[PDB]
Amino acid sequence: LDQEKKIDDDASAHDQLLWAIHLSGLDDLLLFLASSSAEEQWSLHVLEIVSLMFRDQNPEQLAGVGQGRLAQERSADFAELEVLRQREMAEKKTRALQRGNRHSRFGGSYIVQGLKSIGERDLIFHKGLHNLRNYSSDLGKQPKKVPKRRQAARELSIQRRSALNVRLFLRDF
Amino acid sequence: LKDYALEKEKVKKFLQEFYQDDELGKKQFKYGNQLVRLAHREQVALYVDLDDVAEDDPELVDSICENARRYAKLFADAVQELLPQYKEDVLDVYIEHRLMMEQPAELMRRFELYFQGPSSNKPRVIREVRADSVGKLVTVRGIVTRVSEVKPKMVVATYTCDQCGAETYQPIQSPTFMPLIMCPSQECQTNRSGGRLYLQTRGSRFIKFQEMKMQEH
Ligand SMILES: [Zn+2]
Repeated sequence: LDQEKKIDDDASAHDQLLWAIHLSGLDDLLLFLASSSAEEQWSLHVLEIVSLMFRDQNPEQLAGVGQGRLAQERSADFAELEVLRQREMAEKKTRALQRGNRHSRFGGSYIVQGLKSIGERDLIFHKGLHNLRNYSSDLGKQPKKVPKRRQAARELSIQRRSALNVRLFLRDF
Repeated sequence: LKDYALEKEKVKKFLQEFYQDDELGKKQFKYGNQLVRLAHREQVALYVDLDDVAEDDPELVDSICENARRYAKLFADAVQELLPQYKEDVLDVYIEHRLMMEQPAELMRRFELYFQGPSSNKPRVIREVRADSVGKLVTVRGIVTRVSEVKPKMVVATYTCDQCGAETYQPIQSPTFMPLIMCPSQECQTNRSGGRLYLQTRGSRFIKFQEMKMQEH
């Protein structure tokens, strides 16, 4: 997936392989092997072939791929881009209002009289009133380096769809 | 050799006790009057005259002329130690608040002292300032070829720590210095707090500084 770094429904190598299987008609032979009672020793192998055919897909999305899905997904992509962009703009404005409208080196320091520092004296704050408006006592800190044996597990896959023609073929299969 | 503590005490004696009959015979203690003015901050610069010092200790004048920087420091320290006896803007506000915290001597020092040279010393030309006169008070004549604009020279830098709310001070002597970064106070070091220091130009002592070049007539 460094080289197959491919977008939502661009045909991956696996998609092209499945489409080649469809065009060659070997899917019909796999169906014959699974449906026929005469050669059931190959049923385990054919199960393995089918399990390797379906890897990106999940059944709930696959069963709903009607013939008119392409136009729907065009409009859905435009809507998703619109909401993503609006969300990013909102996040940008929250960050912009968090910091001040003066430049970074515009100095000035404050004392919060009612708030003890880690010592006995009151805390001296340097990042401006706009950072004090929503004050947090970990603004300047970095995260901790959790060790390797303590780190949480992560997802081995992300849901790129296969190409729509391949999705139609897989639904029919 | 010298016992600079005894020298400081003798300097205190001179400053306390000298009088010169100014204003037609009023017997004014000139340095006591100027000490009152310094203590009240109505005066900032004190030009002590070594001709006046010669009238009760020529040996002290010789020691000053031979080791002038040391005695400049000693005279300044004696004056600062004597200002409360005669104590009848922004940095003043900061010194007031630091006194409130008490309730950095060079920062709290808000005056300056200079030696007006003795008349026995002939005014040299620039060429006659030999290497034997290094560290010694000399009088030099010349034409002022060029003068720079007045610039602020840091005397005592003042920092504030973000994590522990403590002020730290850094006296400056050399023409260059290392600005402090991480907080040295033990409440930061022992707690490994990662607290850093921000220079406070408002609450740090600057001084007017000017570079010029004299030239021979
Ligand atoms: Zn600190």
